[PDB]
Amino acid sequence: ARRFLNELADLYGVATSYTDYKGAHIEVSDDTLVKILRALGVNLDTSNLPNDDAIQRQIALFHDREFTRPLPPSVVAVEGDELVFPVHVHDGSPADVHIELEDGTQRDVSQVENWTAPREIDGIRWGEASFKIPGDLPLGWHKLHLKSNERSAECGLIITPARLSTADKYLDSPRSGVMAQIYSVRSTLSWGMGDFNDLGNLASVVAQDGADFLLINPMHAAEPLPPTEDSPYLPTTRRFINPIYIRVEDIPEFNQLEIDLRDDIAEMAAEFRERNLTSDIIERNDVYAAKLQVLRAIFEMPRSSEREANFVSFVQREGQGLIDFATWCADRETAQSESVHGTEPDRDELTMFYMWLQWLCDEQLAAAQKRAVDAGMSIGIMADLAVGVHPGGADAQNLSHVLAPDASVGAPPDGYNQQGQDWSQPPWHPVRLAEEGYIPWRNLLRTVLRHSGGIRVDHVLGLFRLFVMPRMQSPATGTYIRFDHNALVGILALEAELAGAVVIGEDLGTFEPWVQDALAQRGIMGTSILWFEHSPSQPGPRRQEEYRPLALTTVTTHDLPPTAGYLEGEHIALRERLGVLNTDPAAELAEDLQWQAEILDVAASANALPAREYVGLERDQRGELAELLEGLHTFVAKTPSALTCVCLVDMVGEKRAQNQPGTTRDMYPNWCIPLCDSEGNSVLIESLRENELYHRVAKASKRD
Repeated sequence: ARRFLNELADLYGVATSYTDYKGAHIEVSDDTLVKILRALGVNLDTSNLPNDDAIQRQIALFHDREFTRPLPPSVVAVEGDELVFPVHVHDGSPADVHIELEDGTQRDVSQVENWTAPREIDGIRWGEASFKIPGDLPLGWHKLHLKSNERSAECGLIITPARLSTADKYLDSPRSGVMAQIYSVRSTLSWGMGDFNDLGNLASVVAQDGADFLLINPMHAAEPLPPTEDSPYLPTTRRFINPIYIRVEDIPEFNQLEIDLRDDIAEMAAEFRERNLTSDIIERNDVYAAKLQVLRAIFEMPRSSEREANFVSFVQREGQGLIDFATWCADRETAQSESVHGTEPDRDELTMFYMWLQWLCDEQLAAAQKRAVDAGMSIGIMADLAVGVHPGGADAQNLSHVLAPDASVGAPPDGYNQQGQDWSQPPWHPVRLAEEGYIPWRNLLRTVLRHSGGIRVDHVLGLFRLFVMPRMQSPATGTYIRFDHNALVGILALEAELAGAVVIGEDLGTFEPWVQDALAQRGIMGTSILWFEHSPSQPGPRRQEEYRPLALTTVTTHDLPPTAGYLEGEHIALRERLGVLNTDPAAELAEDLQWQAEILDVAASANALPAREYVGLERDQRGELAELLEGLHTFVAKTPSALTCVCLVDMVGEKRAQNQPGTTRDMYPNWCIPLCDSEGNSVLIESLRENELYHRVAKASKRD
């Protein structure tokens, strides 16, 4: 009887039907419901066919277990709300409740009316009471405490801001920034790929021409030794940072190594440095192995006592999660290596090494943000938060108690993707995460924001719900699981508000009004991408004045070809030569030209380009590359968007896509395309401001 399945699905927030991303109505199969419920910990028959009795028994156990929760898993409230919560105690025993604030201060709650009858459950009579929190608690991470004779309980009480302060700031004073894929941008001294030094250096360069932020790719740690993941969107953790970005020569203890070792290191550096001058695809693995070898040597060097106390202070701040990550790295290194007979690696010393790499990443990122802000950026580095983690990695082990690893995150079928998508990530368990007081979400966010002025949240709908499939199944067999958006969104806002940060939520698909509003009311910005935007009012491209104010607006993204390529049809040419367009190349080119023509006509109505009447012009008759770039940038600049973003790729005439979505690494070198100009020549950070194209695009993007 599906009625009982539906009832059980409802209690666990598992959707029993949905509309797919091509507008079809799907009723989720029984099989999918049972597998997703099991992935959430529900004990249903192993044959994946369960009795109506077994389902009815799990309904009753849910209600019973809810009735015996002494405190809620946790309690999350917006500042000012006198929120009412239930407490359950053995009937006739005390319900002594108080609050302990994050800073150690105690506060009181007040009892309010509760009409629920007591119930007898496993031989004990339980009652319910309601209490109300005060309406004037400060923002932060507090606790509720319950004492009932010798029984006690606690839960998180998390108070979240009504609205991000940066939202009104930028609405009133709109700014521009630059986006760069930092691994692909080299200086003369990079080891073949961009590093934290380059990060700070690049920020200081683009700040001189008016940029107020530098938006970058996710920097989350991947494998602790090569081989390593090219994609920044499948990291091993979303909290810790990838050591591959360390510039070894910037570590103060580097200079304590002996000169002969320094020369050997210089010999390694000089070889990677020649790669900086070529347009050859980026190779992380040998660069990483080489950096790790040198980091092993620097790790032997003794620290001055000020430096030692800094390191100790970092270790103290990061707590157990840092030790768990580092120990997982020590274990993975040990298992991959093949050590000598009679010799063991020292697990604790290895653990310490992986802790110390995180300290380095912290300090090099702090130095980069300090550089950005000292160069005049209002925001600075804007970090990007991937949606999730590799299913076999550090977080998947260390955070297993708050994940549902038998499910896999994805997307339902598309016109574009008829199989849907499987991203492979394990989802948060919606209840267990709340039982842990959302502390894993807090901790990843706080690290991501620590040396940033802003965060871009990939797949922001995931704060509300995720599309999941039983692991290893097709995405057609998936469904939605719902999360407590007040908790996930509220805590994103809280951590961002504490960090003085901007929040941008990638919101490309079109969801329910309530979801949009939940984000907008908190001051979370949307994302508008010129090539995808349609007028709400007219058929055709979005008009200048129709661009949303509470948004980040760009011309392009790291998932499209850069604008020099896109103008020439490279989105269609690249998809065709990879055999990932199955439609007629010529009919698509023609659709592309028509849509570009329409956009250039809207830009001309806004005076951003001359009104040449673009529909009907041949592709090569529309103006020079530089003029089209200037036009599209000016058009975006004079939208009412709080924030606009110039892609670094567009400043130098890059024609190569960084990533072709829906291709794999054997098809194209996704995430490995170094920054080159229109002639296929490498552009170093040192050269950026020598090129006329850079200055034209910068000027065209200026907002005051």
